[PDB]
Amino acid sequence: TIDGQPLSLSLYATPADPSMLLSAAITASQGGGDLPHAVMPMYRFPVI
Amino acid sequence: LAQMEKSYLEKDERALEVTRTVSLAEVYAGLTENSFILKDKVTELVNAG
Repeated sequence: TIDGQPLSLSLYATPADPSMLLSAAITASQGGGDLPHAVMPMYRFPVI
Repeated sequence: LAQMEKSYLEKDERALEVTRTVSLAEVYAGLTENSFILKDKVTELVNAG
């Protein structure tokens, strides 16, 4: 203008959106235990 | 306690029960060093204590 001020206004672009925070419950695997060696007792079945 | 009970049950076995009859007359008679008969040395040591 006569003072040096613009006629066509400036751009005001859209800022970045707030994101959604993400996590994860990652999982592992330990196997089952190997069954041991059986030992014959000296007592009968009700006692042992 | 369970470790000790497991080791007991894995190491306990039956037996071999033996009775052995020991007569002191046979032992004292077959001793080969100041051996003696029992029935006369008892009366020797009892009649003179």
